[PDB]
Amino acid sequence: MVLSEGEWQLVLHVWAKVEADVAGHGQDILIRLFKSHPETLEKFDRFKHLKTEAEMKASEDLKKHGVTVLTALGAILKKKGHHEAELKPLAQSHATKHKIPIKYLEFISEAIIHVLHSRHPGDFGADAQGAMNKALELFRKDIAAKYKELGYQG
Ligand code: HEM
Repeated sequence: MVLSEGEWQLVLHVWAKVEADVAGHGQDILIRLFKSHPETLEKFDRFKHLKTEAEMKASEDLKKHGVTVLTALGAILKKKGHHEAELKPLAQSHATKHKIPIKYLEFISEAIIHVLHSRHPGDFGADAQGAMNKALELFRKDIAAKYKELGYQG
């Protein structure tokens, strides 16, 4: 809810490692999300027809959209919680157009933490993970607040 400057630096130190291969991370994150939570795939009319992990990895539009995800997320994270202006277009389209429940943001957050671990075994330790979780929690909480502002979600 408030992160220390140290936790923010951990988050941004890790994020520079994402920005080194945004496509790879975005792809992996989306695939982890769809594998571990197939219900989220159904929300993508563009991808719902991708079934094996092998198909997802070969979809360049899935990879493109991972880039879309992560660059939007990275913009937010670089604001270190001063992200109201960035969240509202995101909350607006995910509440009202995509109709994404906040719970699915929790799933993709777990997918992010997981993919960060498999792509950075020695870099993503307990501290950075604690920090990244706080930052994604703050993100989720502020998105949820923005949902209710738009009059949405339980
Ligand atoms: C870190 C969390 C997330 C970020 C930063 C993010 C960001 C974005 C962005 C930038 C777009 C493109 C513009 C827009 O439509 O708003 C998008 C589209 C979309 N998002 Fe997300 N999203 C996140 C989580 C999720 C989750 C978990 C789901 C569904 C389970 C979802 C469902 C969708 C859908 C269906 C679209 C339209 C996709 C398409 O055009 O094929 N989002 N998202």
